[PDB]
Amino acid sequence: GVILYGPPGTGKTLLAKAVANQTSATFLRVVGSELIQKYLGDGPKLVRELFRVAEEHAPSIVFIDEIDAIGTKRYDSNSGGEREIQRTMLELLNQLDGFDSRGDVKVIMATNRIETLDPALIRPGRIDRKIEFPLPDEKTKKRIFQIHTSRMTLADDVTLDDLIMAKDDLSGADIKAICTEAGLMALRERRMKVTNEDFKKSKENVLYKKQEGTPEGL
Amino acid sequence: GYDLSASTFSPDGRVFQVEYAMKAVENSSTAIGIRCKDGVVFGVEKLVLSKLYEEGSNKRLFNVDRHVGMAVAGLLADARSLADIAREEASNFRSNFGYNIPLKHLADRVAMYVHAYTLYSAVRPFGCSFMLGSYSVNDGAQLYMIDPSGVSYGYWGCAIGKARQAAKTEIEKLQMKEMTCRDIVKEVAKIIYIVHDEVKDKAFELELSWVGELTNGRHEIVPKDIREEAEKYAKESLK
Amino acid sequence: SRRYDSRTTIFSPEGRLYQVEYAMEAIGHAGTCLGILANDGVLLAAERRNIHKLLDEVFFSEKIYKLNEDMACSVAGITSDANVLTNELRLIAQRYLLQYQEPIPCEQLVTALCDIKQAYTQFGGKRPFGVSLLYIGWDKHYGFQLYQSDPSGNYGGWKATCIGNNSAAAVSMLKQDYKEGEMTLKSALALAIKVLNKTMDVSKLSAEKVEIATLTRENGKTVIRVLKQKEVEQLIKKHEEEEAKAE
Amino acid sequence: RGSSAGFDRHITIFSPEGRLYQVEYAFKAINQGGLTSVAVRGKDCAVIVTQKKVPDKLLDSSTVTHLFKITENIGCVMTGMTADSRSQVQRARYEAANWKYKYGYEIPVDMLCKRIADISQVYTQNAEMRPLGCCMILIGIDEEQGPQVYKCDPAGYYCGFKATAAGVKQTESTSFLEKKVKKKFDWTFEQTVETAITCLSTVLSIDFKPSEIEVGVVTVENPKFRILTEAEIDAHLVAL
Amino acid sequence: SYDRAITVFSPDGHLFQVEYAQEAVKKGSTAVGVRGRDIVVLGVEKKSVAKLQDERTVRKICALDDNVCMAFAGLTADARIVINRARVECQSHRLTVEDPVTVEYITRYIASLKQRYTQSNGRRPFGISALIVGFDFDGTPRLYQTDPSGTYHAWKANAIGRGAKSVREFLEKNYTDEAIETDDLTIKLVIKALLEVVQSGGKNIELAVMRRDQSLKILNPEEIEKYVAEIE
Amino acid sequence: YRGVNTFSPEGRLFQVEYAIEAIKLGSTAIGIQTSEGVCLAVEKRITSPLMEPSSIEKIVEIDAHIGCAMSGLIADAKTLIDKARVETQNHWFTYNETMTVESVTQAVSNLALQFGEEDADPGAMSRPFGVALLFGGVDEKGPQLFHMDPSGTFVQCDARAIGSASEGAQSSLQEVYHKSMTLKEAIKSSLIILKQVMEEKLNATNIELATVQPGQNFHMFTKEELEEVIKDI
Amino acid sequence: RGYSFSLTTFSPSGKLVQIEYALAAVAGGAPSVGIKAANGVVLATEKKQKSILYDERSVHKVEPITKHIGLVYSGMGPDYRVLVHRARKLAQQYYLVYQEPIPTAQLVQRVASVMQEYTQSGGVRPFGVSLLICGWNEGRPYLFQSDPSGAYFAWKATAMGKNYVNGKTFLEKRYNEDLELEDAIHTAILTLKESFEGQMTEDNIEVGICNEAGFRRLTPTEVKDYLAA
Amino acid sequence: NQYDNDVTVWSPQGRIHQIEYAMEAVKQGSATVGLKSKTHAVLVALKRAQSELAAHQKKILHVDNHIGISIAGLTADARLLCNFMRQECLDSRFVFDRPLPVSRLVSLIGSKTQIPTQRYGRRPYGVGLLIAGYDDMGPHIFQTCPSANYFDCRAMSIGARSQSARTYLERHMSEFMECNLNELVKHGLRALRETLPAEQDLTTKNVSIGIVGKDLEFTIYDDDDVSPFLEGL
Ligand SMILES: Nc1ncnc2c1ncn2[C@@H]1O[C@H](COP(=O)(O)OP(=O)(O)OP(=O)(O)O)[C@@H](O)[C@H]1O
Ligand SMILES: [Mg+2]
Repeated sequence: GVILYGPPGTGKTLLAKAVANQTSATFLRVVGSELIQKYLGDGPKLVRELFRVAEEHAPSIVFIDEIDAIGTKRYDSNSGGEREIQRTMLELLNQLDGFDSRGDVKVIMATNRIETLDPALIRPGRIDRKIEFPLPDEKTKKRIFQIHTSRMTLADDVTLDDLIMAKDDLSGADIKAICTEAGLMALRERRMKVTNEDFKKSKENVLYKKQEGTPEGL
Repeated sequence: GYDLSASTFSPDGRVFQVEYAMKAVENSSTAIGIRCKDGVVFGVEKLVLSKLYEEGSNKRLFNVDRHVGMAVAGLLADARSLADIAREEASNFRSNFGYNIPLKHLADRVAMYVHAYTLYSAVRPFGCSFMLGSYSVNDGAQLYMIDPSGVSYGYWGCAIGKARQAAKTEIEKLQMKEMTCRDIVKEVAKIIYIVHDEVKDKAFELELSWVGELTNGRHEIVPKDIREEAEKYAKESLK
Repeated sequence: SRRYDSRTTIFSPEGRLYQVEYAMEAIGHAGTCLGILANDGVLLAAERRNIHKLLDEVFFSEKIYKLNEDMACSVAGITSDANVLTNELRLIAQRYLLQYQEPIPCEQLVTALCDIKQAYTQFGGKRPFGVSLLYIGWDKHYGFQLYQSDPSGNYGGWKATCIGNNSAAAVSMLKQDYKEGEMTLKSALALAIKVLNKTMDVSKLSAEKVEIATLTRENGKTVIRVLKQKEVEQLIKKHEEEEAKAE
Repeated sequence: RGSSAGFDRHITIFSPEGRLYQVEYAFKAINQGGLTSVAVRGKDCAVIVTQKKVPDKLLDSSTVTHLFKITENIGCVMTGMTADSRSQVQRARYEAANWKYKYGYEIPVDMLCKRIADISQVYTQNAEMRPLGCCMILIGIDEEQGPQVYKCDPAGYYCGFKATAAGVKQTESTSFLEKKVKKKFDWTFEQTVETAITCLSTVLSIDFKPSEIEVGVVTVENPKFRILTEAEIDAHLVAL
Repeated sequence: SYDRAITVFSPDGHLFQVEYAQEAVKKGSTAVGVRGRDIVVLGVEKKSVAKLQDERTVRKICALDDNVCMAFAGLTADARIVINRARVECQSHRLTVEDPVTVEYITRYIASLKQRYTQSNGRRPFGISALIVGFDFDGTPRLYQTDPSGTYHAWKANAIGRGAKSVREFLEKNYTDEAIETDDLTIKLVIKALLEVVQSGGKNIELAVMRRDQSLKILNPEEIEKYVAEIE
Repeated sequence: YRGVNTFSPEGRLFQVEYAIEAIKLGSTAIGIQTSEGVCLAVEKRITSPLMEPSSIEKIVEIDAHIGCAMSGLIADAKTLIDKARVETQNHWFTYNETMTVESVTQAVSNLALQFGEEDADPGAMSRPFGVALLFGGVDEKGPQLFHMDPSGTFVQCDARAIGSASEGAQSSLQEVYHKSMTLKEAIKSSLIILKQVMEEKLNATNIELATVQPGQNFHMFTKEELEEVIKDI
Repeated sequence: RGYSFSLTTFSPSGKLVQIEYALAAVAGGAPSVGIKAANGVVLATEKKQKSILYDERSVHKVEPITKHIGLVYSGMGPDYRVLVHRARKLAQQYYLVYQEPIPTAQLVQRVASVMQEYTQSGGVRPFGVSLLICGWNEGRPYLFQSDPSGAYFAWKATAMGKNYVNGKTFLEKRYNEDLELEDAIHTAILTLKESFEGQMTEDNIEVGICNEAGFRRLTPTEVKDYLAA
Repeated sequence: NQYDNDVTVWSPQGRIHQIEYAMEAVKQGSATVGLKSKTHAVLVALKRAQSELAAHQKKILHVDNHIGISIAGLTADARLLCNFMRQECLDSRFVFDRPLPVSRLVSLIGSKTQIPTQRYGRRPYGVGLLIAGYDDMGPHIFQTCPSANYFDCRAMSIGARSQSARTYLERHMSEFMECNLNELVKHGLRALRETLPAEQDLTTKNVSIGIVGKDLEFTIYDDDDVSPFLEGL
């Protein structure tokens, strides 16, 4: 199995989607919070089925996104429904590598926060490959920008580099947000084309969702 | 989580740590005190854990002053600390007010000292119950008791320890009111033998004491000859 | 007892003091505060939250505080922690004055208070002070000044700032419409009235839901004043008239 | 209504509903003894009566009690935990002695109750220690105020009363006494001693004997607090 | 007095408070330092002018003694505390020994203070890392770095803070006798290395330079831009 | 939760065990005792070239006739060294004699473990020192080598190895060392075991070595002297 | 020894929760009122005892501090006693230093500052009480409130305790700055009456006033007379 | 689970668990023995070495000219208690110009060990002593456990595997009062041998002996000085 880990908005789910739509097996997707069930012994049933209709279907892939919501450090001093979370985690831990042979299936996983997973879930025989996902640095930013601005009529004053040069630690999802917001205000003003001033204003607006305590921590 | 400190009441109005400490006092062997016309008599069953100990190991009767005695049951470390505190109270009283401490006042001071250990989280209740008994021409014979909760109550006969109920059912028959220490001694050995369980525990050697008109008001270990005769009479009574 | 301890002075697993973060989170709900340093004055513009018809008028102000003859400060956060910090600031000023017979410079003072606050968030087991300060003053070293403090103990000189509710918006306009070094006291007051009118989205400046302060040098000595009702309302009328002519 | 937020049921801190649960439980412990007491205020006499349970014939009945003298003039009943009761009685005796040492005249009942309730309030603010599980009732003659009857509880409430009961049977006794005080005057002679005995007998449904209660009295003619003996108690018991 | 043990050992032998202190240190603007033949130079990164802060009240390179200076990366309040303490100790040294303080002495002192707060009761470790530079009386160039654990070493070129691994790799590949021959070459080297994290430069950097007797040198924005250009 | 001064169900202070774990993070140090003297060898462990190797003071002298080698944390030793030195000097002041090796080890050992949380001092120590020292020196009784652990437990050793590779190093030291070594042979064997453990190839720059002999005081090996020993090594 | 750590701590939303719970306790007590007439200041609360067996005169809720300034509360009782004692002590310290009667604003500041300390100090919980103080200093009436958080507010007229929101609505209806002392005390008596759950007998309410003559409680016969209307 | 985290938290069965874990720490140590005759008292100990190059840990110390102890458990605690005992004995000599009676010293020891087990945050003394002394009442042997509970024994054997030793002691208790010093020492050595694990014999390298008597200060035999006692077994 391969576990995709990295900072939020960096291309995990997208790469899984791609290797899904490009390959020739039955690719199945699940959200971790969708395994948190409100009747006892339903989460384990769900995981057992999910791995049951994957050998019925020839080569198969499973991608359990946002696994962090289900696999956590496994602190024992906890009460409530967390015990059920741990019990479903044990069921998964057995399915991946346990008594029987897993047949022909692969397991991909994603987690924005990975330091908090359980050692037995991401151990070598369960997940051999582990992939870090860094942010775009300087040029992948140019690539993504030209990817999302691809389908829109832009004015001939678009200083894209001027938007990219800033070391604002922008993320891929942030780039998509900037593209969409700029396009939307261009629609608002009726203007048949999108202008650089619109893109910079949109950049300022999107980054406006950062907050935090400035001097603190630095 | 309502039983982790003595600074918390149970939802039904109880301080559990004190209840547990008082439970501990029912794992130690049995002690007895009987008040009579002449004076007081303490008798304790001392279990011999191993054959390798000396005679008189961990004596469970102490002398807190020249006229006062002290029987204990439970944790021995707590018993010895409380013996130290009672000695200190007696010495301070003599130095301040110029005469031997009346026993009631000593019981009160010691009990307050114990009770102060059953209010705070920073300390834990003493695991020992004990009985003080003295005799004077004026105040006569007295016998008191103080439990881990710090309650002091006078007694005509009491048994603190494991087999406290059996002895209590036994001590009730003496009519101690109208005898003297000399016969109370034989009675005390008799009871301490009646209550002893030979199936569970292996063997014991008695510790006996008294304070009464026969000592001029001095608490002191009962002499060897009288102790042996008492033991022999108790043995015969256990046909 | 370790069972009930809160550990208000221990690092989190990413090196961030949580009690401090929450303290700064409390400030973002109290009244807004504004700083504007002119070339001939300094001015504090906070919002009067105690807006009820049954409150009484007392004292020369309600949020502005004097600290020396030549220094004043306004508060955002808890009122009681505010009082405690104000008292300690007054004491610091007088202790410096007693030792040196000179008025305490402004960064002398602000760093003394912030040192108390930082120490308080370093060891002791207490909760930190949930207050953020704005100060104003003059001293022969740097002239008119405008500082700011936070629950952490960090301060900063600001040509224009905003600490409290809607801080992001206020600092956004303050960035858009500040002439560095090209501001008279009158222009700064007008800019304050405008920015606050934005921020106090609830109604418009009622001339009574606001507090303004001015620190100036007059006749060689500092003079501190809190704007009365008539002048404030006149300023607001001028502001509305200017905006109307503009449209 | 009954929410819990953290340790609100372990140390003396507020619950989401502004409730101190530890003080409430402490009040619950006053009943752990299994005893009750009543006090009644007469025109020239104030009386306090209480049960006296000799669990068996090995205790010395003279020692088990719940009446104590704070001063020669002020005497009190203690109900609930016994050790806590002794602690509070010692503190009261020390406080009265200090009052006379410092201010040159004997301590008023109300002011002693106030000092002791303040002590308990400190106990119910700080969280290191726990509130005591005992309640007081005091009685004595004031110089220009007539007979006084006062009580205090773990939380620190020190109301002064015309006729009172404390213990397991607080509510039944209080109801009876409220009705009496409604009738004519709540007893208006030294035979207020009979009303208290009747209240206890009715509430507990006991039909007392001479050796199952202990009384204390204070009279305007004889201000010094006096602890009614067995012969006098039997005389009063026959009277009704 | 509050007397709980904040920093405590953990299975596998880790001072988690110390580790979290350095995790805080990793949230501070990058600071850099290099050592040349006859000049040391300290380089920092300013977060942003903001057009409204007074950069005079925000200084990030401070002087501890006329011949010793320091730069930090982490929390600010802790930095202020350590700087004042070091200043007091330098002055006490001057008064008692009648000879100028030496860089190793003050670095040792600061590291000891950090260790103390790392092993005392009711105290949170400093989340700051320092870079002390200077010349001893003998006129020898020196560079020391102090971690929040109380450890110190001497360096030819280390970068502390955000992005420290990158700048350290750059300096390690590039540091050679050629780059210290000319004081300008060293200043420009530090400027270039920093320029691997910061964006704008000129208006997004501060520099500091010190010579044998020459006092602390703060490079003005115009001169810094000129230096970058000459590098250009 | 789980105070510092707490006993595990086995009968071991937890904090002490965790402190004993921290000695494995430290570099590997060796010491050998011979009639002609005692030697200390340690690994400097230069992380990156950019740092002055001379600035890793990881062996210090307690007195002219004592030597100390440490493993664990840098910062934790410093106070133990100062205590050892002030104790040596105190003894010289009072008795005009030279503080012995077992005695300085004992004093340093006592200074360890006096940690707690309740009613100690305004600023007493909290957690146990996480460092394992090696005292070696020449006393009125001849060459001595003592080994200290975070538990306040010290014992005089004939050859000891402490640090990340202490195991394996110890098997080697046990196979080689005999009762009649020579000082120079001891330096050679120690340097060889060190070379065998370090990840990096041994060079005069990334180690330190010190010997103390009856005649000469505690001696630090110099770069050239180090090269001279390493070349034939 | 005693706990050396604060028991009120900030929450993720930046709210000191224990203070909120103390405020809840205050809001769940007996009602109280205070008005500032042009020539006097009136406080008045409700003292409904639980049976016929309580001596109305045994204790009082409206208590003076000096001859010219006094206070009442709503909340818990024992906390009110402690705060009364602390206020009297602080007043006497001010008199001893300055030889002049303490101004009401300063006494309120000082008692409140004492109230803050218990929100932050170690091993203690906030007071479950709010006070109102009345004074006649500088020929001028003063009405202040002080809450568990240590905050104070100057009031023209206020009503705290159970059903305090409706009371504040009432008083908002009935304030007239040119009011006179007798009318003010009458309006107060009414406000308590707005919610009382019974008949307001002379022995079920308290009042206290302040004017030039001096703060002074009202004797029950006076109370009955005023209640006549 | 929650009743074994502090020493002040009674367990619902009337047991404090921390004290029992401290007892465990005392039981994990190396074996030791004590005897008394009508004329002498002899301690016999079994040191053990961490490795084959390190020395065997000392486990008999001096207190006074008429008292001796033998430890088993954490050393640092044993050192602390030795400090206490020696200070008490010296104070008795300074004030009263007279040896301290042994029983009183053991009582002070118990009281000092009692305070930790009743205060929050303090921990029991994790050491087990075997005090041998000679007062005006003659020979004495005592035992001390982490719970502040001392015992007046005539023979005992604390430490690891000590139960077979105790069996041999209880087996031959009749002779101890009439024995010569040599026979007493041989009884002690023989028991401590019963403790040894099969293929391991008593040697000069793993034994120490202490003795006190009528006209004989407390003296420690170790190393080759023990050979005269061993030769004969
Ligand atoms: N390198 C990239 N090329 C194309 N699109 C990208 C790239 N990086 C990010 N995106 C955009 O990021 C958007 C977010 O979806 P994506 O699958 O990348 O999320 P993710 O990284 O898995 O997020 P999360 O960590 O929250 O699970 C995608 O719609 C895609 O448009
Ligand atoms: Mg993602």
